[PDB]
Amino acid sequence: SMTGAVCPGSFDPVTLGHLDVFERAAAQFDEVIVAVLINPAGMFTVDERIEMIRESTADLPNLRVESGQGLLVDFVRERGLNAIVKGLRTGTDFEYELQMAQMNKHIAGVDTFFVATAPAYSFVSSSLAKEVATYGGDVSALLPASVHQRLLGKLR
Amino acid sequence: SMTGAVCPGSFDPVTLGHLDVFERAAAQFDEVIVAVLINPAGMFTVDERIEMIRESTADLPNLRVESGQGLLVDFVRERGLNAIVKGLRTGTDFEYELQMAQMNKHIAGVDTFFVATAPAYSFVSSSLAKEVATYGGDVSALLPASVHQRLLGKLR
Amino acid sequence: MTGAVCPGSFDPVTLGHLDVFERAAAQFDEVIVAVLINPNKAGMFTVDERIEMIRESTADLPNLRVESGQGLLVDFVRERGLNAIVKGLRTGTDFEYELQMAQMNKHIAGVDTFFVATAPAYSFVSSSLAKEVATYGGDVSALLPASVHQRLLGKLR
Amino acid sequence: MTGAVCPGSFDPVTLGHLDVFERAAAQFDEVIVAVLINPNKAGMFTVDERIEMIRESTADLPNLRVESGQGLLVDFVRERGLNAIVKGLRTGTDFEYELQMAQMNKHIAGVDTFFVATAPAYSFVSSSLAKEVATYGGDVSALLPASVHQRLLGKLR
Amino acid sequence: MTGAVCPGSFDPVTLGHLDVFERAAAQFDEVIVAVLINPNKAGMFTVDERIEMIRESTADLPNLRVESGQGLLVDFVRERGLNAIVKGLRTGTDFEYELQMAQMNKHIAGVDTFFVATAPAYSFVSSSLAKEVATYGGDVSALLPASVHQRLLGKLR
Amino acid sequence: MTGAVCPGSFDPVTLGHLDVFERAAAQFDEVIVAVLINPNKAGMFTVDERIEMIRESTADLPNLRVESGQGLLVDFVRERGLNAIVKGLRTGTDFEYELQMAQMNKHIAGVDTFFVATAPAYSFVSSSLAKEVATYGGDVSALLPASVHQRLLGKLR
Ligand SMILES: O=C(O)c1ccccc1C(=O)c1ccc(Cl)c([N+](=O)[O-])c1
Ligand SMILES: O=C(O)c1ccccc1C(=O)c1ccc(Cl)c([N+](=O)[O-])c1
Ligand SMILES: O=C(O)c1ccccc1C(=O)c1ccc(Cl)c([N+](=O)[O-])c1
Ligand SMILES: O=C(O)c1ccccc1C(=O)c1ccc(Cl)c([N+](=O)[O-])c1
Repeated sequence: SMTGAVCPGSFDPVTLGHLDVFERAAAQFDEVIVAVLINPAGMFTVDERIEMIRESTADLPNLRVESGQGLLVDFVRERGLNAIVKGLRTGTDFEYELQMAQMNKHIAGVDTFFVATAPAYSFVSSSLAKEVATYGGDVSALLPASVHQRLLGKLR
Repeated sequence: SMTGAVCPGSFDPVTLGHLDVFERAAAQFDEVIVAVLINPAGMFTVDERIEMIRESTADLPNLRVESGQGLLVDFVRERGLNAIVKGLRTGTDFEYELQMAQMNKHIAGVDTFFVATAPAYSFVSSSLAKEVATYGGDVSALLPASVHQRLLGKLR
Repeated sequence: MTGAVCPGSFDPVTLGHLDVFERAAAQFDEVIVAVLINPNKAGMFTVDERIEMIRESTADLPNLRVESGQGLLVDFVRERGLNAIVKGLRTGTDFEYELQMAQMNKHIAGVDTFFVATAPAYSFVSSSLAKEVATYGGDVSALLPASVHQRLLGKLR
Repeated sequence: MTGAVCPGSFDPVTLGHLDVFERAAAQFDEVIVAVLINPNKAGMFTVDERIEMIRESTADLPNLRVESGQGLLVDFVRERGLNAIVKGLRTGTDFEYELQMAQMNKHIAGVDTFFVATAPAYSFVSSSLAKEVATYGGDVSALLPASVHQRLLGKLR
Repeated sequence: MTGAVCPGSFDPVTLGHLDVFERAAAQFDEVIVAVLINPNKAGMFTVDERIEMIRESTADLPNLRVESGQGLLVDFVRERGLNAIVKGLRTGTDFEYELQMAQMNKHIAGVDTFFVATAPAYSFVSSSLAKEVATYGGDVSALLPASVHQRLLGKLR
Repeated sequence: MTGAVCPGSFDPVTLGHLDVFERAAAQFDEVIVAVLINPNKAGMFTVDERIEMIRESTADLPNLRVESGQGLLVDFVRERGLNAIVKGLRTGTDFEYELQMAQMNKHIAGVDTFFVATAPAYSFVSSSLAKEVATYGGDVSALLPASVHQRLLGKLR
């Protein structure tokens, strides 16, 4: 009766699409850990990204956020878990991710569960949101309230 | 601490690919129910299919098998659950299934978790196994031992 | 004057279809919605029923009209002095079978096909899936036009 | 020494199919076109007719022969002392369904499958789409082998 | 009255691109080819050069004009009193990445995108692949617009 | 005599690559494995190292030889009196970027490309993913040829 999953990504910044995945993971596993990737060139620092996710998931009691580095399967196994949950928008997303999933299962016995993203956000990604905002487009309805204002300031 | 998922399909007959999904589901949820579809023209009767799955999952203590009919989301919700787990082989599998997943979430709040099939069975399906066996090809390594002998008798 | 044909079986018309109609009507001087009469496979609604449901939902599009069609689509298109088809695409897989036919239509009759990307909210709906779910009791009121939902429940009973 | 089988129902053979035959014949010492018949569902054309259309279009390929068969393709191939199959592909879609059979065929009989990207001009023309379009009067005269076109119109009338 | 913008970097324009321009020009009263420049990364050709190659290949399309721009495409489109974009697609792959931008563009500015399946003969020739192949001496003389080919060889040498 | 070229960077060669080599060597009279020298992007192993690893793993294929290549692939192929390329495909997405290049190669030089479906067991392996996983400590001994694994661990240290 002690199930759990890791939700990995760069989350730079977290989108409503990502939040939806976290909420859906947290509804089906006893414990969910969001793993924010540290990579040796982002718009937000790892601490900022972690902050934004915490503010948006405060209503999820069984969820926590941490930074991670190195092999994802090492992160997962060091926390006593062996499941990863990720959202997918399209069939080519699946193709990219299936390779990694099968590799992760092979080298460390860690399984991967995919969820279809909510339809209203089939077209949102952190990068497209950032690009559009940079050139003055309105992305307020695609980012959580926590994120949107902080994104404004970053470009200002 | 009471999580659970439904694994649906026709399973006519169950393959090593399907068994792999069941095992992977049973490792990550407290309760797993395999739902064998009843449809008003199969090679195996629903009771036969149920039998074959039970024989192959006897080492999975938190798994049970039932027949189901009608809307899948009704089956799931009547058992107090709200998650479906299905395997995917390819990106077009994803496309087909994403539609159904989003519809199921919309009409009944039931979520769907997909897993990538084990690589060794990327090409197995119940139908191709049956077709090849019908024309005399050897499909013994693709079906569980329970199924293979029973499939022989069915064509004999 | 410019123009396009929006073909389909529309049995029944979905909110996704309506989105396509509106986008076409916004960009072409005239739009004809062509409702396929399939003499082999009949569906849930008669073609007259399908036409009235579409007309109800497109009452505010003065440059769009609705007609039944039969047989080769590119003949229907050409006979009306047009040579463009507008269709929705929900995903990459829609693009695939649709692509072959688009190529065929261009080659056999010089008729162009324009695809538009479905609105995200209704991307998973299809006439077939809406009917299947409704038949077995599911709630599809948010996925179907007002012109359709109540009529749909009636045919099921 | 080397050899490949090019299988299909070829009902009728298309320009795409012929492209594949030519490319296979260029790269293997011998090529057998296998016309695979379903003994249960008669197609548009009889086996004799399918073979004659293919032979008429491949008269310039001296290392190619045409034979019919049924049942497991890998048995047809191995009975000829071969163990390669050559087929065309147009899309990622095609590759996905063909990959399954190719992997199965390798698994059960050790038979390899080589895929080739078909020439783009006529790749979209499948046997079924051509028949469908021709059935409803579409002009497919430029889209099919000369050995096929009028024979196809003859059947339809 | 009606109008569409056909956007791209066109570095260089391809036969595929030109197919799209022609089809857009056939179905809309006016068409603007938008040559969108990255003010940070200079391509192979300058803006003047990109425009000249396009104009040379579209001299027979009287309702088409060519203009450069930068930044958000939807701003370029709306500043011209338009709200449609026309682009080509070759694969389900293309449609998937373009669907994202199309949906974003509809969301932020109400601008529609119409996709057309490009003519199959030359669909595989992208600007980048042509440049790559030409850079290493591959014969691309039959695969590119006459306004482009020797200009491209000139740049590479 | 028949023949084909199996091109790649093979940095390092995988069990998937070896499967392709073996299948090619079984069906063509001669096979040349062409190891790309990329003067811009250097990799983990030198080309001489890559060649010796492949030679070790193909020691029992007498009709296969291994050579370095640079520049346009179809020149390498033609210069050796061949006009066929054999490559592996793992999925529908591999088919997509590979398809464009296959078309290009056929058009600019008349060189055919044959694709073979990867064996299922190793479908998720790629040189890049194997290196990435190995760098960060993961266990890839079952995914790589004997000629490679120990040498790989050496370069990482
Ligand atoms: O898993 C890998 O292949 C990998 C290997 C090297 C570096 C990154 C990763 C990686 O995939 C990864 C992605 C996200 C996160 Cl959150 C983490 N993490 O924190 O451990 C890792
Ligand atoms: O869910 C649907 O859309 C549906 C509607 C009508 C009939 C079948 C289904 C269906 O998808 C389904 C599939 C498998 C199983 Cl195991 C069940 N089931 O037992 O409930 C249903
Ligand atoms: O074009 C075809 O291939 C075809 C040939 C026979 C019958 C149907 C069609 C066809 O695709 C088609 C589809 C929708 C409509 Cl709405 C019409 N129509 O009204 O003419 C035709
Ligand atoms: O063909 C190209 O497009 C190309 C042009 C420049 C440089 C590389 C290539 C290329 O694709 C290629 C790839 C692998 C090998 Cl192994 C070779 N080769 O050895 O000649 C070439």
